[PDB]
This record gives sequence, structure tokens and C-alpha cells, in this order.
Amino acid sequence: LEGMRSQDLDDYLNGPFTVVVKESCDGMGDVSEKHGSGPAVPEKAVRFSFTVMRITIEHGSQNVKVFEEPKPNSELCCKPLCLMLADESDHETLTAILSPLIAEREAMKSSELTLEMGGIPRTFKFIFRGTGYDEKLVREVEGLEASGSVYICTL
Amino acid sequence: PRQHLLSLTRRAQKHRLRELKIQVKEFADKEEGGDVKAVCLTLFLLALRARNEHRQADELEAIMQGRGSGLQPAVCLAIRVNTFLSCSQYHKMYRTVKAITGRQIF
Amino acid sequence: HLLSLTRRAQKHRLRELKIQVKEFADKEEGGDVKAVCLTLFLLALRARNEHRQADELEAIMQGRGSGLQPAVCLAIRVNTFLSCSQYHKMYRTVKAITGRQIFQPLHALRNAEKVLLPGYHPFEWQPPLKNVSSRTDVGIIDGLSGLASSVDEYPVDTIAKRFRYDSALVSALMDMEEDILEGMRSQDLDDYLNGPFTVVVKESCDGMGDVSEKHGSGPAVPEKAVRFSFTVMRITIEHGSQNVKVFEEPKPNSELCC
Amino acid sequence: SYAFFVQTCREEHKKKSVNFSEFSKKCSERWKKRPPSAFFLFCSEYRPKIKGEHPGLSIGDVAKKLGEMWNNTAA
Amino acid sequence: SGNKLFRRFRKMNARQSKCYEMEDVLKHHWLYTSKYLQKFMNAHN
Amino acid sequence: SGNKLFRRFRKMNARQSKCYEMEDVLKHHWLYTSKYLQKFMNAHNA
DNA sequence: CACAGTGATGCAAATCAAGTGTGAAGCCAGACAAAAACCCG
DNA sequence: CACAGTGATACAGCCCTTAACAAAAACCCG
Ligand SMILES: [Ca+2]
Ligand SMILES: [Ca+2]
Repeated sequence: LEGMRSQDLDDYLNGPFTVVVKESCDGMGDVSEKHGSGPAVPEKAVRFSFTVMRITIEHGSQNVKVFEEPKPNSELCCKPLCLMLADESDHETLTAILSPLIAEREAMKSSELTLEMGGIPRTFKFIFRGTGYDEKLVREVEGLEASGSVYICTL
Repeated sequence: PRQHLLSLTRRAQKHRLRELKIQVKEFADKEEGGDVKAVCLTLFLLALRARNEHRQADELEAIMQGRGSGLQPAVCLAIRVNTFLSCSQYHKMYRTVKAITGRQIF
Repeated sequence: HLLSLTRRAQKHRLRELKIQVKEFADKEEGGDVKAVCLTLFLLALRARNEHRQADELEAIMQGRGSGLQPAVCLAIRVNTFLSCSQYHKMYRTVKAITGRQIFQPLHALRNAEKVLLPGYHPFEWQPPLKNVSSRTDVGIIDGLSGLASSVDEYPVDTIAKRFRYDSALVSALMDMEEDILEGMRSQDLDDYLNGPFTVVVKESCDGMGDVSEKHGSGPAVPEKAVRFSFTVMRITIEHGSQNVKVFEEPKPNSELCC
Repeated sequence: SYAFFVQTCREEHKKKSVNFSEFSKKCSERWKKRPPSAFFLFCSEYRPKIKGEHPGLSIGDVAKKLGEMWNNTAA
Repeated sequence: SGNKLFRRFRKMNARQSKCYEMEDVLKHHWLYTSKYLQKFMNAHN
Repeated sequence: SGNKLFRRFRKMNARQSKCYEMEDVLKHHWLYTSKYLQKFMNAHNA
């Protein structure tokens, strides 16, 4: 709302808001296991998170950005989504855990969201972009070979 | 043997003011809608302004509104989260402040 | 609705009821509208389960500032594992929202710290300590103790900081004044006796491991740390022909007394 | 305009002004800590000198005089 | 940075049990990352 | 038990400098073991 | 072009204190304007 | 018989509302 006010727009506008987010996922080591009952949990961890980047309304003919993260690489804006104590190399478990999220993402990629802000139904659309991945995970997920292969580039 | 109005407990002061309690209730529920606390603080602010005071008026406005001398739950939640306070730690601090000061700040 | 009007219009509706209230205040009290209205409002507050706001009201009725001593803020800051930065953030937030000071600022805490640290209280050993200075205001003495650090002598690759032993014992004994006083008071002993107390202290030392090193200038220090500590375990007094127990640590293996 | 005629009538029946109670029904037939130091004692003792010797001015001049007197003398 | 915050929360801001540590850490991190609470800390303007 | 406190104080309650951390950690761990300060936190039990 | 810390230090800015006379913003007795939001006309 | 935590859950405790009585602490009169 403050971004809408600062760009010389009207607050009662309910146009289609264009949102773009940033996805990330990394594995972690040296996550010690605890005593007690439960399954044989490995000593590793894999995290998955998302982060909005900017919001832009189409006003008149061209576009105008309403909000954008000033500190894109800050820890105060990395919203966690999924947390599991598994191995980033275990392809079976990794896919079994991440397939529902990917299904939800694919289903959302072609829909609009009616949402109330200040008492006015607003329309939202999303553009998902995943860049917070190291080359190892990219090679493991995109169906490529390891880093020591002869094909060296992922572009 | 009348000593004073504040030299009695809540129960005894209620016994002593029951008359005007019932009267204000039965005369503010007829036409004024029926909100007791509203009429109460309005009459108090009028009797205070009568003394043309601003300090006390602003104090009771802040108290009744929830802006001064006492934090909102969202505020203390933000303080507890953004300072990495554990729930046990925060409870210890809350207990200590309430015991020493005697006024619930959190 | 009601009571949501501005001036010269909210009285326009409750004028009759205020007249009745002042009539009763003239009948019984004689004109004490202030006390009767305040008490009626307090009861109206307590009727709706609002003990907090009513207690705040009856506290501000006196007109005194609810403040905290710097020692209390220091104890809260230490015993709750708070860095100076987080404490400053909380202080700033509270002072800016409430519009008043409930905690003490950082300089007050830092100033109050000097009372507890060793080298603040006077004392003297009746037999003067051999090879030990008599000055009683030293703080954190260097650990190397004036060791040669030139290029000709044995190489030095360590750093250390430590207090003076006697000053540390004096500070530890002064930190437990109320405990010893209450113990003497609980043993049918007068609290003004100056008998030759007997203090028993436990000593401990152990080297740690996996101690990471920092970048920057200075000497090349190893990745191991050794610490040395003490603990006052028991204090007794010789009254008559016995040894009355005036103090004893209830939790010796705790970290709060090492 | 509601006050001009009232002010004229007030001048009228006042030229023949503290009684507003008995005037209510008149318009009906018309419109129809910190321990001080040596300097604070110096002030509290030597300000009445200039406050009583020259009361024609406010104590701003007394403060100015006491200040130029303290700056010229020792402590 | 979130990995660092996770290491901190799993150790000092969660129940020490396999059955509930992850929910606690996730909820605490979600609360920490929120902006509605961070505005109350910028009470200097 | 105090080794734990040492580690935590060095990681979170000291200057991150090679020639300043020792005295800071020492002073903080000394202050943390003061019964005078600990009595304040237990005043509620009175 | 990571960033929110981590503590001390050092300097700049706000304030308080005592001194005291005036100056000024309220409230208040009714009151009969001046909109002004309900009803529908 | 190490010990200070560590967050959600449950229950006891202690406050608050209709009840007319009824027992404890004190002057006017005798
Ligand atoms: Ca990794
Ligand atoms: Ca060891």
C-alpha cells in the first residue's frame, strides 16, 4: 500500500498484480541425531525456501513497480517452506519429498488469486524463478551429469 | 463509624456504591444504548477536564486505548522474536519485571 | 454510538447523569465527585475482567514513575543471555513506543558493573603477602605476567587474561554478604560477631578443544584453550568449642557458582 | 452575524458585565534529587539582590546580571 | 544465512525431540522472517 | 558445564578480535556467576 | 558488490537546575443559531 | 546421584457475577 501511494496511484486499484519470487534449496551436514525413539534419521539436512523480489501493476499502458526488496540477500526475507532431515544425494527421498511442492507450483503457474487488502479484492499473478541453487544440485536435478564430465556448462 | 471511601475493600466499596451503581446502570441502559464503561470513562474525563488537567487525561486515554504504559501483544512478540529470546527466558524476564515493578509491562 | 462524540457534544448526552452523580456526591460525600467517579470506574473495569488496566490506573493515580534500578537491568541482561546490541535494540523500541524509560541505558549498566568486578573494595592481609603487591585496585592483569616477547628468548605464541587471586577472593566474599549474614542469623548467632571464619575453596582446570582461530594481525595462537576456575564451597565459624556451619553451596556441580 | 447584534445589545444594556447567570433568559425576546552545587547557592542567594534592587524588569535581566557578575568574579 | 539461523534455532529455539523439533524450528523461522514484526523494531522514524 | 558457557560467551558476548575476546569473555563469565545478581531474578519467590 | 552483529570509545547534542513574575488555553453557567443526518415529500 | 533449559498442554488457583443474612468493631444514651 505504501508503494502504491508513493508512485502516485490510487489505493482502490484492484488490477492484476504481477509478483516474482526467488526459490532456493541447499543440503546441510553435521546435523547431529538425537536419542530416543523414532526412525533412523541420517546426520544431514536439506532446506527449501522462497523469497519475493518485486511487485508490479500494469497502470495505463506501461508498467510501474510497487515494491521491491532492498536487501535481496538478507536473512530477514528468506521465508522457509519445507524442512527435512535427509540427504541431498538421496534422489529417491528427495523426489518423494519435493514432488508435492512442484505439483503445487505447476498448478499455481496458471491461475489468479483473489485476495482482500484493506477491504478490496485484489488480483495476483505469479512468476516463479529458481536461481538459489549451486551447480551440484542443478546437475543432480536437471538430469545432467556430474561436474567432472566433459559437458561443463549448464547453459 | 465512617472512615473513608478508599479505606474499604472492593467488595465493601461495592456495598457502599451499590445505590449509584444500580442508578447509573438503569439510567444509561434506557436511552444511552446500555454501555456502562463508555459512560464511566466519559464522565471521568469530563470531571477531569473540569479541573482543566491534561496530564491525567492523556494518561487515562493512553491506558484505555492501549498505547502507553503497557505494550501490545504484537509488540512484545516482535521484541521476543527479533531478539532471539527463548520462551523460558522471556517468561523469566516477565516474572522478574512483574515482581519488582509491580506493573505488567509485558 | 455513545461516548464516541467530541467535546461539547459528549456531555450533551450524559449531562443529566452527571447531574445525578454530583447530586449524590453532594448528598453523601458533600462534593467529592473525584473519588466516587474514580472508584465507580475502577469497579466498572474490574467487572469486565480487566485487572491489568485497573491496576495500571490505580498506580498512575499516585503519579510516580515506574522505573528500574541499573543493577536490576544488569541482572536481567546477564541472566537472560542478551548481548549489548540486542539489549540496546529492546531499550530503544520500548522507549520509543511507550514514550518513557523503563530500562536503564547501556552506560548506566556499564557504570553499575564496576561495583561487582574485583578491585573495587579495600582490604589488607594482616601478615603482608610475600612477593605480592599491596595495591588493591587491579582489574584484569595480563596473563603473560611480563613475559619476554622479543626475538631472542623462547618464542611465545599464546595469549591470556586473568584477575589477581586475592582481589578475586575478596570480590567473591563480598558477593556473598547477605548469604553469610542470613546464615549467621539462622544459627542463633549474632550478626555482628567478627570471629575467624574459615573458607574452603575448590579449584578446577581443564583444557578444551576444537577452538577456532580468528583472522587478523597478532601472534599465531594454537586451537586449544585452557581455563582455571575456583568455587567457594563452605564457610564455618569457630564459636565456643565448635565449628558452626554458616554457609554451604546447595548446588556445587552447577555452572552458576563456578 | 449571531454575535454582532448580541454585542450591540450588550453595549446597550451595559452602558446603563459579570452576571452571565441572570442573563440567560434575556435573548429569548430579542431575536424573535540532583543535589545542587556552589553555583546554584550563588544563584539562589544573589538573584534577590537584583530582583529587589531593580524590580522594574523581569528576572531575565536579573539572570543576565548574576551571570555577568559570576563570570567577572571567582568561585 | 537461513542455514545459520536454522542451526541456531534447532539448538536454542525448539523442543529437543525428533517428534517436534522440526515444526518448532519451522514456525519460529517463519515468525522471524515476517515483516509485520520488524516494523515495530524500526521505531526510530 | 562452564566450558559450554565459555563457548557461547565467546561466540555471542565478546568482541570478535584476537586481542580483545579473552578479557570480555572473562568479565562476562565473572558477572554471570554473581549471587548478588542471581538474587534479583529470584525475587519473585518472596 | 552480505549483513546484522560485537563490544568499547569518543564526541556532539539535549537537558536540568534554580531563579519569577506575567500570558495563555481552557470550562462554565443557557442559548438560540447553523449545519446536518435520519425520516421520506 | 549435574543441571539449567524447552516449547505445547492441562489443571488448579484465584479473581469476577445473582444471595440476604450474619458475625466483628465502634459511638449515643442509659
Ligand atoms: Ca550446503
Ligand atoms: Ca577437555
